[PDB]
Amino acid sequence: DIQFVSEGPLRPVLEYIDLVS
Amino acid sequence: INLKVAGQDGSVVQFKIKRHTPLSKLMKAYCERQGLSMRQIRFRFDGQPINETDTPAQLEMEDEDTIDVFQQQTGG
Amino acid sequence: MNDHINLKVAGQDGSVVQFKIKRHTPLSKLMKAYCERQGLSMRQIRFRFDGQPINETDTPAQLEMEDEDTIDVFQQQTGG
Amino acid sequence: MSGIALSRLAQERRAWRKDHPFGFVAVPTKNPDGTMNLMNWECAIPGKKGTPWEGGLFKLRMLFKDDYPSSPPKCKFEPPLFHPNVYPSGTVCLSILEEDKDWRPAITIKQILLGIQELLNEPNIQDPAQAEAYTIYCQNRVEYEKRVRAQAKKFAP
Amino acid sequence: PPADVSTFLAFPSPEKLLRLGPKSSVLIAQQTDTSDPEKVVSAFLKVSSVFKDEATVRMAVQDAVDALMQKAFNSSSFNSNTFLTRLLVHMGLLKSEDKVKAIANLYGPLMALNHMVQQDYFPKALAPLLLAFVTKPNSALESCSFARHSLLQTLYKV
Repeated sequence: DIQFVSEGPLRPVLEYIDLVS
Repeated sequence: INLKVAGQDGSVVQFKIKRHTPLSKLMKAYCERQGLSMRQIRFRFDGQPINETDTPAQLEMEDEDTIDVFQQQTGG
Repeated sequence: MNDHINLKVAGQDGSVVQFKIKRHTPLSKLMKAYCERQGLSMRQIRFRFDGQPINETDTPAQLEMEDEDTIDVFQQQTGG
Repeated sequence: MSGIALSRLAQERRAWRKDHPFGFVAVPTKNPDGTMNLMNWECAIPGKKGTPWEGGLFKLRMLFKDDYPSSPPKCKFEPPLFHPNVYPSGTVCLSILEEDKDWRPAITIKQILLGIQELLNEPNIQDPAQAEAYTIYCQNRVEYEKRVRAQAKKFAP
Repeated sequence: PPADVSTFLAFPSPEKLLRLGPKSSVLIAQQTDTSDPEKVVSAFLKVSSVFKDEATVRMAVQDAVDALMQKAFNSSSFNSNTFLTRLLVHMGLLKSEDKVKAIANLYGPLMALNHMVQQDYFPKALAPLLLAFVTKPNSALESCSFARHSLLQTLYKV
């Protein structure tokens, strides 16, 4: 039996950094 | 166990499957989802071509390992 | 339009870090910020966009970068 | 009506900039008047880690026809690569790059470059495209190893 | 450009080759452009196509081959690798980007090759390539057993 779990990015954005300042 | 299917479109599909159920089922499932066929695509684990009759057991697969998808080809 | 855009840095290990930056800010700011994040030093790595090295004074505008462009970062060390 | 080809190529380019395989390069060229020429891409393929090609970055040109994506592009290494399945002209001979074989409109530029990368260390010796690489491969693997390693070193970034 | 020569190259036969006279070697060589390997190959296959074991025809074909090839190899610009590559293409032993139709009868070209590689003017660097593709499995070659194995024996000599 098969069951779907999840589908996401292979290389997700790990962190966001703001250089606008 | 859980097994990840790394595609060539930047996405990964994760499936849960028994330790002794052939990956033939996982294959036609992934294809069924991305609207792909199996003649056009091939699968590999840690670099080795996967046979449809293999289960996670004999290939010593563990929880959250990755299957890699590739477009069938040959030079000439 | 926006003063700023989003740029991503991808490493060999698949890691991705995303930066919000002004179109005319020298990219040295982004590279230093990435180094701080990963705890590395500037001389340890190189940044490339469209296969070309990024200089510290290069701005996103000068390199004609666009929103969501990805920069590839490479470590320079080698074993012997 | 070839504007179908240009619409798809701009779409390929768009996706490539946001998400492309690490170490790879694929940049449209520019006409004399500074505008983009989506019909001629300058590309580079990194050798796969764990192979004699490792560390090399191999320049390749991707030429598209007006009937693209019905037809595949022509892929030529510049300079021509020492490799069994690369014609003396530099043209890569791969099934996915042949309209009558394994090519199909859905194949992305990313897949093309990934395919050629796969070919590098997995040549088809039974159907060679050049004589030099075939001969050395079959008569002297030591020499073949040397040539590949040397070639990769010559084309390191 | 003598007509009897052009007539021979258009429709080769051992008879026409002989009837050209004792200058057939020099004549054929001059009528062919020895700067374009594609044409040197075509000339080589045309000449070698009328090969026969019989001594008179044999010498006429070998003398022509020698004349044709010495004029070509002595040209410092002539690319010997393009010649050999394209020769293998026309002989159907190697794929071609432009999809060339392979000749049918390889006995003559093989016997001619056998003679050529024994000559000093032949670039020794090409021999390993000939050996590889003459050795490589091919149905047309399997039908030319005696000629094939003879060429191979010659390529292994010393």
